[PDB]
Formats: sequence, structure tokens, C-alpha cells
Amino acid sequence: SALNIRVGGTGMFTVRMALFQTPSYTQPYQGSSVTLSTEAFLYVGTMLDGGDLSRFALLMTNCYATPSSNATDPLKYFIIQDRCPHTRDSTIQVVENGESSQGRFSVQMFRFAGNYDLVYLHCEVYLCDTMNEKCKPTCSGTRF
Amino acid sequence: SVEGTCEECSIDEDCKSNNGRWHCQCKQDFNITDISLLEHRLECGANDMKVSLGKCQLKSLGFDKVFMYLSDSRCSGFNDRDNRDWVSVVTPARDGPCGTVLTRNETHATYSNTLYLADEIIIRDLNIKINFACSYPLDMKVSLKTALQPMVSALNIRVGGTGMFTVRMALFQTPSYTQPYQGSSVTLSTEAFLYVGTMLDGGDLSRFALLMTNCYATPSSNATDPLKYFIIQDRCPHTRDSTIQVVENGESSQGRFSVQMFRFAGNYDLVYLHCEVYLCDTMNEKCKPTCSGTRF
Amino acid sequence: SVEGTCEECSIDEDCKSNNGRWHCQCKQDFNITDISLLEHRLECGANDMKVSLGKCQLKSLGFDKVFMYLSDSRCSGFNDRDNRDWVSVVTPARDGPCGTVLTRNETHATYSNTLYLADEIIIRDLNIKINFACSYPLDMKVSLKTALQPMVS
Ligand SMILES: *[C@@H]1O[C@H](CO)[C@@H](O[C@@H]2O[C@H](CO)[C@@H](O[C@@H]3O[C@H](CO[C@H]4O[C@H](CO)[C@@H](O)[C@H](O)[C@@H]4O)[C@@H](O)[C@H](O[C@H]4O[C@H](CO)[C@@H](O[C@@H]5O[C@H](CO)[C@@H](O)[C@H](O)[C@H]5NC(C)=O)[C@H](O)[C@@H]4O[C@@H]4O[C@H](CO)[C@@H](O[C@@H]5O[C@H](CO)[C@H](O)[C@H](O)[C@H]5O)[C@H](O)[C@H]4NC(C)=O)[C@@H]3O)[C@H](O)[C@H]2NC(C)=O)[C@H](O)[C@H]1NC(C)=O
Ligand SMILES: *[C@@H]1O[C@H](CO)[C@@H](O[C@@H]2O[C@H](CO)[C@@H](O[C@@H]3O[C@H](CO[C@H]4O[C@H](CO)[C@@H](O)[C@H](O)[C@@H]4O)[C@@H](O)[C@H](O[C@H]4O[C@H](CO)[C@@H](O[C@@H]5O[C@H](CO)[C@@H](O)[C@H](O)[C@H]5NC(C)=O)[C@H](O)[C@@H]4O[C@@H]4O[C@H](CO)[C@@H](O[C@@H]5O[C@H](CO)[C@H](O)[C@H](O)[C@H]5O)[C@H](O)[C@H]4NC(C)=O)[C@@H]3O)[C@H](O)[C@H]2NC(C)=O)[C@H](O)[C@H]1NC(C)=O
Ligand SMILES: *[C@@H]1O[C@H](CO)[C@@H](O[C@@H]2O[C@H](CO)[C@@H](O)[C@H](O)[C@H]2NC(C)=O)[C@H](O)[C@H]1NC(C)=O
Ligand SMILES: *[C@@H]1O[C@H](CO)[C@@H](O[C@@H]2O[C@H](CO)[C@@H](O)[C@H](O)[C@H]2NC(C)=O)[C@H](O)[C@H]1NC(C)=O
Ligand SMILES: *[C@@H]1O[C@H](CO)[C@@H](O)[C@H](O)[C@H]1NC(C)=O
Ligand SMILES: *[C@@H]1O[C@H](CO)[C@@H](O)[C@H](O)[C@H]1NC(C)=O
Repeated sequence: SALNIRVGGTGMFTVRMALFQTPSYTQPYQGSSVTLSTEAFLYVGTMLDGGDLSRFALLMTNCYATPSSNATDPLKYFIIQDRCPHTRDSTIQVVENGESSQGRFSVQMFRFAGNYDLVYLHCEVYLCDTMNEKCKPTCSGTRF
Repeated sequence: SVEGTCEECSIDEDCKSNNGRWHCQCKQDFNITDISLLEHRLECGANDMKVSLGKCQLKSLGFDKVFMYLSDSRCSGFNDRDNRDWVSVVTPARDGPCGTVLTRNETHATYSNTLYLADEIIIRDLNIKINFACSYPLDMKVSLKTALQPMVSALNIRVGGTGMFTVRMALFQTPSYTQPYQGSSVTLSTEAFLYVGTMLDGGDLSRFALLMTNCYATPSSNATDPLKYFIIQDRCPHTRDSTIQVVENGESSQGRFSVQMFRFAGNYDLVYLHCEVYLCDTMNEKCKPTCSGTRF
Repeated sequence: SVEGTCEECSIDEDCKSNNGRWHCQCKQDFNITDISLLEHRLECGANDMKVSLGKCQLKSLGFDKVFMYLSDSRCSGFNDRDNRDWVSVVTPARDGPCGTVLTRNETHATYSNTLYLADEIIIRDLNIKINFACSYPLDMKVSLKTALQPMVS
């Protein structure tokens, strides 16, 4: 004879992203703010500080910039749109996405038009199981 | 009396200090059996999952020695070593080690594993296995903390534009200031009272008030005429004429002055009305002029 | 040849009528880059202030799409809708709405606000902000138009 009692616990993985300077993705920043020029290339990468399962891959469902820290802002400049980079901008190139836990997107700096002085970066990400999904998105031009 | 005072024993474990008697024992807080069987706590970590039970509860339930096992016996329980009341075990949050499995659906993944409890190696009467699971969301919001302050080469060119507010005044008939006139000319008698008011047809800012710096009448339309009969002199009405009364001036955009009719002395048949006005900012100036008799 | 003749296109926008070819395009009048960057016009209203630029000039400067913003983004540019050549925006002549401020001195008040220009949401090379201001006199002459004809015995 055995007694079974159900127990459940809500949890949360750890996810973070870093701003690298070099094209080799070497040194993260540590200051609360940085200064840059338009010609400077903004190299950024994402990482999992925990749960680095080999079969969980990092897929950028969409990334965007915002003038303010608050993510829910109407003024969004999608840099990655629904698993693919935004076209009509040659400076947007992603070396790796979905291959492994190290997701990096490269783009050169921009400024919001208006009185907005500060620019923030936000992203949404979907962990992909390599067992079932290919997790290597492929795309081309839109409807036209 | 190996230890002189209470600090050796746990804060949760109450210490009975007495002459000739010393020990620390639980209280009603961790006392009962059934709810203790219902008692537990869980913690889902980023890379590990922990389950723990109160050692006092286990001792009260008769389990002087506590044996905690999972689906894989290589995992064994041990003391909390952070808060001594609990006893806890750890499981890496993966599939394959310690017997843990991966339950996945479209929304978010989940990890499930079982905890086995017993007083000894063998189980005689009851075999309670605690089935626990942690849910890890598969979609989550992430924000880059470090903001950016880009630099751009901007061109500044100055531009200026001369403008003009709109100002007008009206001749009302009634003391209530109700109907303006529309004809190019009017006819009146001396006994008739001439009620007039001024208005801003635009720019009705709440902090801009209307102040009559001076008002005067002229026999002709041309303002620059030597023959002026000042009705309001330097922000105040002209004295020595009881018929000159102003209900409001500087209070708001509606400036009204009341005076009964007059005629210029001479061949002058027509009389005109002109005024000068200063818009007053309520933030700084009181804009409520006050005055009395002159030098004497 | 959807439209038979020239009247559809703007008077300022010259219409090229030809057999087998039809369109309307600008001329030397609105052609150059630098002076066009120097080109503008302003209008100070009783209760509103307007700034506008020639749409042809913007098209010639490569800004196929025109984004006009002020110190407050709730204010957005739009077509003139009176003379189609211009594109203009409006600002109420007060302090607080649309980010406008009030600069005041003893002689007369002044209103200052900034206009931001760009081809898209982001700015890459040049960020030109047009600083404009209107001066409203604080003392002015007012004359009652309707004269009077009093009667006396
Ligand atoms: C992908 O996968 C994920 C998970 O991996 C899915 O998301 C998960 O879905 C489950 C199921 O909905 C979620 O669990 C549920 O949580 C409920 C509470 O959630 C809130 O409170 C939490 C408190 O900590 C909080 O953390 C959380 O964030 C929420 O805010 C919980 O109430 C649910 O329990 C009910 O359902 C259980 C399973 O059916 C049931 O267990 C069984 O119960 C019977 C009954 O005795 C027992 O015999 C069985 O032994 C036992 N175990 C089994 C079957 O295995 C519970 O008992 C409980 O049953 C319902 O619960 C109702 C309320 O929840 C009660 O409603 C009351 O009813 C009264 C009348 O009877 C009155 O009308 C009263 O007004 C009314 O409120 C019922 O009474 C009661 N039954 C009975 C008979 O009384 C459940 O555990 C889980 O949280 C969620 N994941 C996350 C992260 O949140 C996702 O959907 C999947 N997606 C896809 C696409 O597949
Ligand atoms: C209360 O507040 C009100 C306003 O709110 C005050 O009244 C206002 O005062 C200002 C200042 O005087 C007035 O603006 C001035 O208008 C001048 C023209 O005005 C007439 O023409 C207008 C044309 O439309 C017309 O509408 C108007 O009614 C008048 O008829 C204008 O010329 C003035 O510009 C000079 O000053 C600018 C500010 O210093 C300066 O801007 C800077 O310039 C430098 C130089 O390159 C640049 O680097 C800066 O980026 C730029 N911007 C800044 C500093 O912010 C202009 O460039 C310009 O500079 C002078 O201008 C002189 C003539 O104005 C030139 O003189 C020539 O010089 C030559 C030698 O160099 C020869 O000698 C030549 O013969 C000679 O003519 C200078 O050359 C030039 N500098 C250089 C280096 O070349 C100014 O904008 C405003 O109009 C007025 N308000 C109203 C409603 O009229 C009031 O006073 C306040 N009162 C109190 C009590 O506080
Ligand atoms: C656990 O519960 C028992 C319940 O019996 C507690 O014993 C009671 O202790 C209080 C102390 O003031 C007495 O007044 C009651 O008369 C006792 N109960 C009975 C039935 O006699 C006991 O103290 C609780 N704590 C522990 C550690 O056992
Ligand atoms: C804008 O300026 C250019 C200047 O090149 C104009 O092109 C000239 O057009 C005339 C038309 O008779 C020719 O004679 C010139 O030879 C042209 N210039 C050159 C350098 O070849 C153009 O027409 C102007 N207007 C527009 C709308 O572009
Ligand atoms: C973010 O903005 C939305 C709407 O723009 C608002 O409802 C929400 O409260 C804001 N949150 C923060 C933290 O600013
Ligand atoms: C008004 O009168 C002055 C002098 O009396 C004269 O210089 C001016 O030209 C006159 N203007 C009109 C419009 O009559």
C-alpha cells in the first residue's frame, strides 16, 4: 500500500544577453550605459547562464529596439522579424541562430528619430528541441 | 551543561533552559502527524530542483533516522547545511541523471521525478512516495540592462517668424453684456449708458490676463490725434467722474468698462473709441492694479 | 493614360505630356540639394504655428517617405491639404501640449519648439532638427471699428 500526493512547482530558467565590442565576441560590457557612433558596429550575443542542454537550441523568434526600458512601447524597430532578420538593411547579419546556445546578431548603430536620446534593446527567444524540430529557420522575400 | 547557553541549538528548535535540566525540543509549531504528512516545501532552481522536509517533523513522526531516495538510488538525502531545520536533496535539471524525465509540450517543458521516504532500508506498513515536478517556461521576456547613448552629427538652422495675436472689442447694449453691435455706426443719447467690453478671439491662455493700460476716445478714426479724452489713465479709471466704473480688469480675458455717453466740444460730430492693452502673466504679476488719489 | 489631360497633377508639379509617355515631374525650380536643405517656410498663426517643406524638395533629397516629428512624438506631420505641394504640421500655441515651451520677457513673449526630420524611424548619417520660434507681441494697438453719432439738445 502506497500514498501518492501530487506536488507542483513553478520555475524559471536563467537567460541573459551581452554586448560585445569585437567581431569575435570577446569582452562583455559592465557599465550601466555606453556611448557609440553610428559607424560603429554593434555586435550582440545571447547566452543561457544555466540549463545548457545540448538538445535545447536558441531561436530568435523576434528582436526589437525601444527608446525606453519599458518593453511595451508602440515605437518598435524590429531587427529580427518572426525568426528571420529584417530585409532592406544589408547591415543586419546573424552568424548563428538555432545552431546552439550562442546566438549572435550583428548590426551597426542607429538612433531613433525625434527627442529620443537613449536606445534600448529587447528580444524574445524560443528554446527549440533538436529531437523534433529542425530549429534552423529558412526564409526569403515576402508576399509581394 | 556542556554548552552554557542556548545559541548552540537551532533557532526553530526551542531551547529549554532550566537548573539541573537542559535540552532543546520542538513546540506546537511542528507537532502534529497528519498535517506533517501533508507538510513539505519545494524549490525549483535554474539548474537544480530541491525538495526538503523539516527534521523536527520527521522526528515527531517517529522517523528518528530519515532515508530519502529517488527513482535512482545513487541520489541520497542529506542535511540542508544552510538552515539546519530542513533536510533536502538535489537533482540536476536534465534527463538521464538521477532518473529524471522530460515532459514537454508546445507551451513549456516540465520535469518530473519521485521522492521515496522511509525510516529504514525496508518498508513494512506505509510506502509514501512524493511525486513532484517543476515547470520551466519555454518562452520568456529578456531585457538588456545597459542602455546606449549614440552620437550623431546634427545640423541646426535657426528660423524665426513674426506673429500677431487677435484682439477685438465689442459694444454691448445691456448691463449684462449680451448683444454686440454689427452696424458701422450707431446713434445714442447722453443719458444712455455706453457699456463696452474687450475680448481675445484667440490665444485664450488661462495665465494671460487682460489689463487696460490706458483707454481713450478720439473724434476721428486716426488714433494719433492730440485731442484725447482718457477714460482709463495708466491702469486706473479717471477720477472726478462717478459714471466711470469698471467691473472687471485683469481678472480674466473679459475686460469691461462702463461709462455713459459724451460728446466732444466743437464741430466734432462723431466720436471713436480706442484702447491700449497689456497681457499680464498670472504666474509672476498680481495683475490686479490698485490705486488712489494722486500727488495733490 | 488613366487621366486624359494634365489637370490631375499639381500646378507646381510640371506635367510631361507625350505620346506613349505620361507623368509629372519637378523642374529646376525645386531641384537642388544644399539650398533645398536651406529651403523652408514658416507661418505664425493666432492660435497655431505651422512649418512646412516642399514635398518635391523632399523627394529630390532622397526622402521618398517623409517623417516629421517634434519634441513630443504624439505630434506627426501630414499633407498640407490646401496647396498639395507642401507638407506641414501644426502645434497649438500654448505651453505643455506637443512639448512647446514659453519664453517670456518684458517686451513680448515667444514660443519655441523643435522639428525633427528623417527618412525613416532610425537615423544613420545626419540628424537635422529644425529649431523654430514665433514671437507674439505683448502690446498692440486695437481700434473699435464702429463709430458713434451721439445726440445732444
Ligand atoms: C503544457 O503543460 C503545462 C504543464 O506542464 C500546462 O499548464 C499546466 O496546466 C495544469 C492544469 O491546468 C496546471 O495545474 C493546475 O493548477 C491549478 C492551480 O493553478 C493556479 O494556482 C497555483 C497554486 O500554486 C499557481 O501556482 C498557478 O500559477 C495558478 O495560479 C490547480 O487548481 C489544478 O488542480 C486541479 O486539477 C488537478 C488535475 O486535474 C487535480 O488533481 C487531481 O484532483 C483529484 C480530485 O480529488 C484527485 O483525486 C487526483 O488525485 C488529483 N491528481 C491527478 C488527477 O493527477 C486537482 O485536484 C485540481 O482539481 C480541481 O481543481 C479546480 C481548481 O483548479 C477545482 O475547482 C473548484 O471546484 C469546486 C467544485 O468541485 C468549486 O466549483 C470551486 O469554485 C472551484 O474553484 C476543482 O474542485 C478540483 N477538483 C475537484 C474534484 O474538486 C491544476 O493542478 C498548471 O499550473 C499549468 N502550468 C503552469 C506553469 O501553470 C499547459 O496547459 C500545457 N499546454 C498544452 C497545450 O498542452
Ligand atoms: C525680448 O525678446 C525679444 C525676442 O523674443 C527680443 O527682440 C528680438 O531680438 C532679437 C535679437 O536682436 C531679434 O532677432 C534679430 O533679428 C535680426 C533681423 O531683424 C530684422 O530682420 C528680420 C528679417 O526677417 C525682420 O523680421 C525683423 O523684424 C527685423 O526687421 C537678425 O539680423 C539677428 O540675427 C543676428 O543675431 C543672431 C543672434 O546673435 C545671429 O545668430 C547667430 O549667428 C552666428 C553667426 O554666424 C551663428 O554662428 C549662430 O549659430 C547664430 N545663432 C545663435 C547665436 O543662436 C545672426 O547670425 C545675426 O548675427 C549678426 O546679425 C547682424 C545683423 O542682424 C549682422 O550685422 C552685419 O555685420 C556685418 C559684419 O559681420 C556688417 O557690418 C554688416 O553691415 C552688418 O549688417 C552680423 O554680421 C551678424 N553676425 C555675424 C557674425 O555676421 C537677430 O536674429 C528679434 O527680431 C527680436 N524680436 C522681434 C519680434 O523682432 C527683445 O529684445 C527682448 N527684450 C528684452 C528687454 O529682453
Ligand atoms: C504537542 O501537542 C500536545 C497536545 O497534547 C501538547 O501537549 C499540551 O501541552 C500544553 C502545554 O501548556 C498543555 O496545557 C496541554 O494539556 C497538553 N496536552 C494534553 C493533551 O495534555 C504539546 O505541548 C505539543 N508540543 C509538543 C512538543 O509535544
Ligand atoms: C536639375 O538640374 C539638372 C542639372 O544637370 C538638369 O539637367 C539639365 O537639363 C537641361 C535641360 O535642357 C540640360 O540642357 C542640361 O544638360 C542638364 N544638365 C546636365 C548636367 O546634363 C535638370 O533638368 C534639372 N531638373 C530636374 C528635375 O532634374
Ligand atoms: C509600459 O507601457 C505600457 C503602455 O505603454 C504601460 O501600460 C505600462 O504600465 C508601462 N510599464 C512600465 C514599467 O513603464
Ligand atoms: C494721424 O495723424 C497724424 C498726426 O495727427 C498723422 O501724422 C498721420 O498720418 C495720421 N494718420 C491717419 C491714418 O490719418
